Amino acid sequence: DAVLELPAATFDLPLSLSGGTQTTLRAHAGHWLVIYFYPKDSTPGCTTEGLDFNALLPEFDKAGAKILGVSRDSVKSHDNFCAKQGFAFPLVSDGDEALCRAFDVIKEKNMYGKQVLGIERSTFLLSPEGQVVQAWRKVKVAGHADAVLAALKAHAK
Ligand code: NA
Ligand code: NA
Repeated sequence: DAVLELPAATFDLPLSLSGGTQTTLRAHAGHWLVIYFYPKDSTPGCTTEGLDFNALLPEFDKAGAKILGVSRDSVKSHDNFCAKQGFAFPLVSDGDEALCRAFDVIKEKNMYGKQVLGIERSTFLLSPEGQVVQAWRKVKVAGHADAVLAALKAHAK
């Protein structure tokens, strides 16, 4: 059922959250987890994606699922983004890109005559036993949160 195998150490990585606490993926054992990676706090597309998930939070709750957004911005940046937008789910400050590399979302592009790395907008659904059962890569924001919710409902049944 897994579409991606993560290094075992990934599940014990301490993930710094908005609000000043930490979590780990293993700490989410027992419920579904949506992990959405986005390139940058407080941009038009990334704000749209976060607000879309936030608007659907009660529907994710009805499945007992939790959501985590992830970028490499600082905790302070995440706190400001969460406060301004009213997000009711946490953002991971993956400043060292450890979680991003585990999910293989750091992608290289030949541009400006160089090799340029960056976060590719991507989302994953993690089962209550920690298996990555669905992945979306190179995500277009429009319709995405709705599609993730629909897939979660399909898997959780
Ligand atoms: Na950290
Ligand atoms: Na989980």
